[PDB]
Amino acid sequence: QREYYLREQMKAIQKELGGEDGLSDLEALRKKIEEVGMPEAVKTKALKELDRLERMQQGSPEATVARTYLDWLT
Amino acid sequence: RLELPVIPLRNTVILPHTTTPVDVGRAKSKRAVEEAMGADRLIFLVAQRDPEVDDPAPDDLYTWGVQAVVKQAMRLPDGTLQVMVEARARAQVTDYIPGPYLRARGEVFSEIFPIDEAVVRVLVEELKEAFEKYVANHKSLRLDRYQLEAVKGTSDPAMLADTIAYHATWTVAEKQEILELTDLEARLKKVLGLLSRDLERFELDKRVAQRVKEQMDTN
Amino acid sequence: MRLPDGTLQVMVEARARAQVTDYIPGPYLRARGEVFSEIFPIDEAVVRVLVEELKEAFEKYVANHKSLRLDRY
Repeated sequence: QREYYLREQMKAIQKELGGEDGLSDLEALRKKIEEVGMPEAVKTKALKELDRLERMQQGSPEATVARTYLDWLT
Repeated sequence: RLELPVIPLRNTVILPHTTTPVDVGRAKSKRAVEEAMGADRLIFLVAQRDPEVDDPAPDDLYTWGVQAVVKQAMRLPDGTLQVMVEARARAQVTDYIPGPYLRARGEVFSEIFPIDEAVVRVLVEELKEAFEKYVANHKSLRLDRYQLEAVKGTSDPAMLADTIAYHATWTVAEKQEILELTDLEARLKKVLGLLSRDLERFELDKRVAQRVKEQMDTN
Repeated sequence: MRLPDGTLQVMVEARARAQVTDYIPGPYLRARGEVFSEIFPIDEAVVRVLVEELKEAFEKYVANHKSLRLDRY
């Protein structure tokens, strides 16, 4: 009781110093796709590759391939 | 005048109109009490931290002290002697001649004079509502039953400064870093900022209590 | 009240102003004046209204000393 009580207090204390605010690599990558360019067929292909990448857990071998393809596109 | 000794303090300061028995069971401080009784009969108390053994460290001694007078000399063998005290105001031994042992020659009174009563009225209204909102928070009534219709009837600056900070339980470092400044309203703005920190603690822990109970029923 | 150390205890009060029509190379410093000149404007009521406006501005300025701490006297 004291364990999950106190650590749920800790994780609730911890959200009052810095709001996350800054977008994660993915959200930043989506706005990077949207701002510069694009031709719209390449834009929809890039958004489909991004939505394919977002479903994945980090550390996959083909996550490296999708991330490299996207930052070569952007 | 003559040789005025120095008697150290506990973590608990004595202010004007504070009736509290002093615990001098210290083996190098009773001779200082005897020198003080032969030294125009007043106890010199400068702010120290907690009771330690007979070796005065020089950094707990800072620039400000309080005055205590000797009114009841009742020989109690327990080491605690109930002394009614009275400080007219707060001052210290100023100039410091090095020991050993702890004895220094200071001189004449150091104070502030009350100017600008209008800001004193605005400040006393603010601290008025500020203490009566925080008496609704916790258990610290701390007053024996002889004041049941006269708790509202004095509006002097120094006494209210040495009651609102006094009955409030703080960390002691704050409680003795309020002492060293000797201007009118800076001390009272410090009290305002510190209990503003306090009410922010109140809103902070009630807000995270709200969020943790929604976390519990959400989970 | 003259102190023989280099300090003059003096309190002066002005009455009216003049002009400068002559200069003297020091030592010693000495100057010459000229006749008095001033005009008295008519319609003093609106002038007193403007005086009351500036006094109300100064009255709000007295309670607004937040950084130099001037008394309410």
